[PDB]
Amino acid sequence: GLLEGKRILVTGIITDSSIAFHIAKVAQEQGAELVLTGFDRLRLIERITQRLPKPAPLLELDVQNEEHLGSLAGRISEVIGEGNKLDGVVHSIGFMPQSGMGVNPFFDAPFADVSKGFHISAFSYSSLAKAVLPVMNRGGSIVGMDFDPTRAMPAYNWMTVAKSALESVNRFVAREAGKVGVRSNLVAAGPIRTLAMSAIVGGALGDEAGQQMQLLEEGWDQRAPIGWDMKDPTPVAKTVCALLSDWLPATTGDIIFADGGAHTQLL
Amino acid sequence: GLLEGKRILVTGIITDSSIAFHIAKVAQEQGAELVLTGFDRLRLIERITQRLPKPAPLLELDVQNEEHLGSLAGRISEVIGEGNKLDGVVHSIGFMPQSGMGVNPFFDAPFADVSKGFHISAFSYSSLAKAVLPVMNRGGSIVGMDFDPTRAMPAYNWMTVAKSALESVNRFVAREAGKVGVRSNLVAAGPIRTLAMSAIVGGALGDEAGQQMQLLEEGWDQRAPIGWDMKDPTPVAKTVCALLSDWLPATTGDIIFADGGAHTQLL
Amino acid sequence: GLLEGKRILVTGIITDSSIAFHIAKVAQEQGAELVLTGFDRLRLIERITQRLPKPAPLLELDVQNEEHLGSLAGRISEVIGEGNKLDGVVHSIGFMPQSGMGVNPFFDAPFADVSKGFHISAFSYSSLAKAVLPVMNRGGSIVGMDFDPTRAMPAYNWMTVAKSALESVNRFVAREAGKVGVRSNLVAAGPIRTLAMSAIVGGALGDEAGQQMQLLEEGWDQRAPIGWDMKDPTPVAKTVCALLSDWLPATTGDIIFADGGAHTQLL
Amino acid sequence: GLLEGKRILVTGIITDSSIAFHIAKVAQEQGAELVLTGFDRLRLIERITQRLPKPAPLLELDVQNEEHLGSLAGRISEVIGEGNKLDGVVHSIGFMPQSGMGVNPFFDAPFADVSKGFHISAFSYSSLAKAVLPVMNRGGSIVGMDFDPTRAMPAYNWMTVAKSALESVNRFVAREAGKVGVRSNLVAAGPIRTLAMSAIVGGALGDEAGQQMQLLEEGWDQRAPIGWDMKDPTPVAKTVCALLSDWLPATTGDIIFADGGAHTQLL
Ligand SMILES: NC(=O)c1ccc[n+]([C@@H]2O[C@H](COP(=O)([O-])OP(=O)(O)OC[C@H]3O[C@@H](n4cnc5c(N)ncnc54)[C@H](O)[C@@H]3O)[C@@H](O)[C@H]2O)c1
Ligand SMILES: NC(=O)c1ccc[n+]([C@@H]2O[C@H](COP(=O)([O-])OP(=O)(O)OC[C@H]3O[C@@H](n4cnc5c(N)ncnc54)[C@H](O)[C@@H]3O)[C@@H](O)[C@H]2O)c1
Ligand SMILES: NC(=O)c1ccc[n+]([C@@H]2O[C@H](COP(=O)([O-])OP(=O)(O)OC[C@H]3O[C@@H](n4cnc5c(N)ncnc54)[C@H](O)[C@@H]3O)[C@@H](O)[C@H]2O)c1
Ligand SMILES: NC(=O)c1ccc[n+]([C@@H]2O[C@H](COP(=O)([O-])OP(=O)(O)OC[C@H]3O[C@@H](n4cnc5c(N)ncnc54)[C@H](O)[C@@H]3O)[C@@H](O)[C@H]2O)c1
Ligand SMILES: CC1(C)CCC(Cc2cc(O)c(-c3ccccc3)c(=O)[nH]2)CC1
Ligand SMILES: CC1(C)CCC(Cc2cc(O)c(-c3ccccc3)c(=O)[nH]2)CC1
Ligand SMILES: CC1(C)CCC(Cc2cc(O)c(-c3ccccc3)c(=O)[nH]2)CC1
Ligand SMILES: CC1(C)CCC(Cc2cc(O)c(-c3ccccc3)c(=O)[nH]2)CC1
Ligand code: NA
Ligand code: NA
Ligand code: NA
Ligand code: NA
Repeated sequence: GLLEGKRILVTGIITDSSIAFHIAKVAQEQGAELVLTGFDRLRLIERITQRLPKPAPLLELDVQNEEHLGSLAGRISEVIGEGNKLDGVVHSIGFMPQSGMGVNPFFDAPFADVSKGFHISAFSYSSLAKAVLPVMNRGGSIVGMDFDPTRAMPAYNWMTVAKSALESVNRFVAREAGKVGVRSNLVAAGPIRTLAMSAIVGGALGDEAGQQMQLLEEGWDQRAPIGWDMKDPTPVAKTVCALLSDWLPATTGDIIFADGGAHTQLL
Repeated sequence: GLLEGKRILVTGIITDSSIAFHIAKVAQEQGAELVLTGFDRLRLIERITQRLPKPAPLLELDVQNEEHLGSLAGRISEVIGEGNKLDGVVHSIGFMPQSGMGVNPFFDAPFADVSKGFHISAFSYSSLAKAVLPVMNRGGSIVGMDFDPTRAMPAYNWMTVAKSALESVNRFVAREAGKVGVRSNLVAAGPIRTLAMSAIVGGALGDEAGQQMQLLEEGWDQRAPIGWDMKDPTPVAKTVCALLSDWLPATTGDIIFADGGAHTQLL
Repeated sequence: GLLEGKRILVTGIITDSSIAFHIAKVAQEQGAELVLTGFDRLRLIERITQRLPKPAPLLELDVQNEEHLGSLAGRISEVIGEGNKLDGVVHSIGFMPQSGMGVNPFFDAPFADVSKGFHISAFSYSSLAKAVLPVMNRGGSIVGMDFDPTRAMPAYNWMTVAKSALESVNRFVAREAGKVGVRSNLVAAGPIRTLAMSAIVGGALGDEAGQQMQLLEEGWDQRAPIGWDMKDPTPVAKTVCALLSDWLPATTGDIIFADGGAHTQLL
Repeated sequence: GLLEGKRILVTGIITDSSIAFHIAKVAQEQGAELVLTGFDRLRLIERITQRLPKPAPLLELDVQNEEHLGSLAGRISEVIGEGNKLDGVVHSIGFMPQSGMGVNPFFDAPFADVSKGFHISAFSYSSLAKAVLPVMNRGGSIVGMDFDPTRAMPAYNWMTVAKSALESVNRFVAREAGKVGVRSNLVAAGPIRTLAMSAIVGGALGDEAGQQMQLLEEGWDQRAPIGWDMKDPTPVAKTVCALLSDWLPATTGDIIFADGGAHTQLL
């Protein structure tokens, strides 16, 4: 397989619609041996991870918890063996309180909420890299998930700002990881119908945000020269696996778009 | 003059080498009537502002202080008159603790420090816009200061991340300000020899950062097709005044480079 | 005025809807003394230029004609006086045969047609600069017109490719012009209702291109935080004059957007 | 292997240092069955291609020759079998006469030379796609070679302009190819020590271009977080194969950087 024998840490599974669930599924199908992390609802997460193709141990990780981060390498070493290291790490983690993403006015998001969203969505890409690099092999690969924030848009609001920050963090992570022969890259995915995204369709964020999301999705598939299926996470998972593989060995600090080509077309 | 009769708020003066000091000087030379804001050391700041071409009132503003922000419009109205509004606002504010900018490893900056730097350097562009827009005229202009963060670099570290966030914030400020006919733009300046920058030359951040800064500055002037004089803030001040004027009336959400053209040349 | 006393060459007037007509009008209103150039239909152009604020001299210039280019500096000197020099030059020239812009398939444009369009629309920015620089003052400014080609789009086709080339040419012109103290920049304008653009509305390029143009224009005004009026060339003309002035003295090799901010917003 | 069973056309082999030679070598090692094309020196190319892992058929293709292009699909079918189709196509073709790339002044390149270089280096990406798409499978992939032209640089001159045009062409090829389920992308490679590049080191383009090339290459390896070995084309070849594979199925109209991460770092 594409990832035969590689040991890969996958963060960010919470449901079977999580992008990270599909990353993990494809990685296992491609021969990878996974370690998974979960935040908060560990019992619920294990129910989900048992439906992956193969067994994988689950470790707790709250990226705001410095004790979790400081112990993470040693906890990984306990499960993969002290003499073994990881070849890949996937950051598939994001959060922004409703005040910063949705129908609340952009100007009205309190700093404490934006700061928490920035912590989880952008700063933690650096935190995770710092925590895992001591147990990563030379030639390894760190991959995070992005949503193209080059231009402003309805509703995404401060999450857009967090993604812009994340892209900048990735370039500095690449500097540090490169010293020990590890690549760092983001995959900028088009919109994917997770459970939360289905709730937006149903008006959970507000009817206005629901209309804006539909407008975005229809235009995305239209613009994309090869189309875009929001209900199919597999192309995104495959692209992450491509970056975890040895087939893009000279790409780092970079952003690879798994978006149907939509961002290359104006209309 | 270029700004004849325009009422403009200028933040960010702390020394006579502050970029904002030169923005204020050129604006006054061009006919603008200024309101100034200062942070913390008001007595020291007034000593500086008395050396500007013309008198200007000074109001206190700590952008982390929500009481200062909430009262700012009314305090402006008290000095310019209740029936009058501002035509221009300049954000020339930045901060990052030494743990996030300098020789400290990128991975070792504590979140609390990065969060404070993000608050002052990026979030506050939105906070200031929210505070001032109620007292801004249609046709007005908000301008902030940027340092091109498209690529990573030595020492700038988390300030680079804050600038990447600032660029994203600017695009959302433009959305909001556009509703009431106000433009929002950043000026990406080349390196300017402020007092703090002279301290880096002298090794205050560390000899390694001093060498990196010299390497950056020499290359900047070399790359720039028209050269770059770090000891001359006037071209930057003029560019800010251009954006405050009525001569770029269809530019918003954007970044104008006052950098000698350096960013357009690889070497 | 903004351009008081400056001597400026303006290419590209063919009708009173030409962007160059409005550049010339605003520049004269701001005190510039113009030299105009015209291609082919010189008698028609003279009739149009008599509608400008002030009568100005007209020189013939076909940018594909090396004799016109080689004689241009001397012909300028005959108009402005021996020993006098230009302060500004405006390139407002474009062309693409119908095989390369419109409803003809992208793959079906013959090379000879694309080459001619590349010659007039991109290569000639360099040719014009070479021809005029010997009679330009230090501190001068060369400005060309762009339509953002970062993303592909319907109908614009090989003209998009020519604009991508033009942006690259501009960065090299800036290198050469900077040696003699002259800036070079492009203004990326939103869509403007010239007579030819009105013909597209009327279906002259085909009903499909008419529909695509309407879709582009409606979306442009929607996206632009300050709106976009295709029937108002004045904001574009003002922006060109800003770059011809002394108020952006550290910007070269660059692209300034006069587009309502539309390119900074996804939707 | 990564490309098991795929039928792939590879243009651009002239020496065993050609990037296309290494693309072909890796593709064969990964199970692809190749059709090769060669320009002009067919007997010399045959001698080179016999050094590949597996003997492969060679077709003549001058991309300026419309008869070669119009007959190409039928000639491919004669080689692969009537009814069979290609899965991948590699454009690894470039040319610029010495007047347009080297030490000759940018302004002094004659149009005829720039036009020829534009024809071969940019227009032909579209010509090749038009010629091959009728014999490409759905799910196929077209890949071309790029050198990042976002910023100007010494010596590359009009070849930089051709690459800027090529990137724009690629976005339009993606539009057309997407209609039949085919992706189109470019790989932006760092500098590779081909025989011609070795000649630059030896001063064949002039001592000044030799010095500029060395400065570019030393800086490239320095900037790249994972380093850059100009003498190792394999990472570039692997990246092209990644795009020819099924592992980046949602990327089109795009540019993937195989450059060590250098373009993401300022210094
Ligand atoms: N869904 C899309 O349309 C889309 C598009 C592009 C990018 N992305 C990005 O993909 C990533 C995964 O999102 P998703 O759409 O799969 O949604 P998701 O809700 O399934 O995944 C987000 C994950 O982040 C985790 N997380 C939140 N706070 C955390 C913390 N303190 N510590 C550790 N983990 C924490 C959640 O538990 C969850 O597993 C995010 O970065 C998201 O921004 C999503
Ligand atoms: N100096 C350069 O080389 C350079 C280059 C490009 C951009 N910039 C930007 O220009 C702007 C001005 O910086 P400068 O170089 O003139 O330095 P400076 O130190 O003179 O100005 C920074 C200002 O921010 C103010 N500030 C800090 N915390 C604040 C708070 N809580 N509330 C209000 N104001 C606060 C300081 O009091 C000071 O007046 C910053 O955004 C900086 O990032 C500087
Ligand atoms: N109209 C828009 O929506 C729009 C938007 C953005 C940019 N632009 C650009 O603005 C510029 C001016 O276009 P416009 O819309 O005013 O249309 P226009 O037709 O009025 O101007 C184009 C000019 O190019 C001249 N020209 C053509 N071939 C020439 C040659 N061989 N030598 C000299 N001059 C030659 C024509 O005579 C004409 O004066 C062009 O670069 C165009 O691409 C136009
Ligand atoms: N060498 C580098 O540093 C470098 C870096 C980035 C990108 N590239 C690109 O990689 C590609 C391959 O270049 P290379 O460095 O391997 O050099 P090369 O000389 O080995 O390959 C260029 C090829 O183009 C072919 N070609 C020229 N005119 C042609 C025509 N009329 N019809 C068909 N083929 C024609 C030549 O025969 C040759 O095989 C080019 O696009 C080049 O711009 C090269
Ligand atoms: C209305 C809107 C623009 C439609 C597209 C979506 C895409 C998207 C991005 C994104 O980062 C997320 C996300 C954010 C935080 C945590 C988990 C997931 C998402 O759900 N959806 C973002 C909102
Ligand atoms: C070593 C280094 C890259 C040299 C160039 C400078 C330019 C620079 C940017 C900048 O934002 C600032 C700045 C930051 C925070 C507060 C006040 C000012 C600065 O001093 N100097 C940044 C550091
Ligand atoms: C259908 C379409 C995308 C709508 C927008 C227009 C904008 C536009 C650009 C442009 O460069 C021109 C142009 C091109 C060549 C010569 C003179 C003018 C134009 O008319 N219109 C281009 C076509
Ligand atoms: C001096 C300079 C900037 C150093 C780096 C090289 C990189 C490079 C790109 C490139 O497109 C080529 C190329 C161009 C045309 C035909 C075949 C190959 C090259 O040889 N070298 C280009 C020249
Ligand atoms: Na589509
Ligand atoms: Na220089
Ligand atoms: Na609008
Ligand atoms: Na390096």
